[PDB]
Amino acid sequence: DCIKAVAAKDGITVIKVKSSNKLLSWHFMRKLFEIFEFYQEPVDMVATSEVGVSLTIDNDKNLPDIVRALSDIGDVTVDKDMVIICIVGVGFEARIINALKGVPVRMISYGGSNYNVSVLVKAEDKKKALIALSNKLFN
Amino acid sequence: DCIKAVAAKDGITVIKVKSSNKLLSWHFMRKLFEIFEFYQEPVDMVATSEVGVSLTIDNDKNLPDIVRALSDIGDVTVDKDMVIICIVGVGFEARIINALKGVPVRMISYGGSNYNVSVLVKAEDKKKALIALSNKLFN
Repeated sequence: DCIKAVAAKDGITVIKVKSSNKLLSWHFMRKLFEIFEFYQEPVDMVATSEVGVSLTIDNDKNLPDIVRALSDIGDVTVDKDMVIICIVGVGFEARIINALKGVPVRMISYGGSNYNVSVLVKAEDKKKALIALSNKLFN
Repeated sequence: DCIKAVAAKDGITVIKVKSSNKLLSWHFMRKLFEIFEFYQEPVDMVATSEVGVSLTIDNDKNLPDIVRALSDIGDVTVDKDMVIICIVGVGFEARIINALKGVPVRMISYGGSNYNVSVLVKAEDKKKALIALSNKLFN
């Protein structure tokens, strides 16, 4: 398809869980996603590390019960009022990310099933980020 | 800590699973990680999308049984002989990613628990990618 697009999704919460040292990563990741399953929460973005993982939820109705449950498998921190921006396009993804050079970015994900690049920013940086991505994607 | 580092991990396999339309994402993600738990496989990088997810394993001993099991919850494709590169450092991550402008990249992940940027490339592009990242990170 011959499509270029920029999309923003507001009202996002990011959750960071640093796994307990006691837990083997493969058990930790299953337990983690099982907690999100229980509360029927879709996750738009995920990024793992050696230490732990950050992921998003699109509503906070169940947030306290989710943090409570997660606090059993790791140390949990939360940042509210975030925004997911999705950019739909030979290094393309590098050029797009490079347009965000001047804006703080909390997460980046590329390689799921598409050529879409996903980025998470604070609400206060949404406009700056969208303007830079629109100018680059559509020039 | 006042540390800059570049690290490469060889012998990686990437698995792409496009979820069955029948399945709600939150159930799909738990089932998925539960299959990796059964086979005790750690996952260094993950990237989700609307359609489905891509993830890595560091050995292929259990690969056929994993694809077999996953084929029940989605359409599965696999690419072997990959390499994970980790770069440890106000837009820093954008500048680092921008050094890969000329190299094909299969995945990018940033935001797990660190300021580390993770990238997945084919074995044939390891040297080019490492040279570009070392020059940028260490100049």
